[PDB]
Amino acid sequence: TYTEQASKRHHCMRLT
Amino acid sequence: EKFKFVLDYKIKELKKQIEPRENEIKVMKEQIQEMEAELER
Amino acid sequence: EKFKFVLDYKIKELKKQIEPRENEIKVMKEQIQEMEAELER
Repeated sequence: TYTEQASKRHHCMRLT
Repeated sequence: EKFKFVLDYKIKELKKQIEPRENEIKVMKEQIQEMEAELER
Repeated sequence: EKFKFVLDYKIKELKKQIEPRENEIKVMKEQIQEMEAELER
C-alpha cells in the first residue's frame, strides 16, 4: 500500500 | 496592426503563463504535505 | 530585425514554459487522484 511504499522510502532513508 | 497585437501579446501572455504555474506549484506542493500527513495518520 | 528578435523570443521563451507546467499539472492530478483513492481506502 502507498503508506507501505512510504515505509520503504523511510527504510531507504535510514539505510542512506 | 499585426506587429502591435503580436508583440504586446508576447509580453502579456508570457506574464500570464508565469503567474499560474508558480501558484499551481505552491498550492499542490502544500497539498502533498497534507496528503502524507493524513495518509500516515 | 527588431520585430524578428521579439517574435523569435516569443517562439523560444513561451512554449518552453508551457511544456514543464503541463507536466507539473499532470503530476498534480496524478497525486490528487491517488490521494483520493487511497484516502477513501
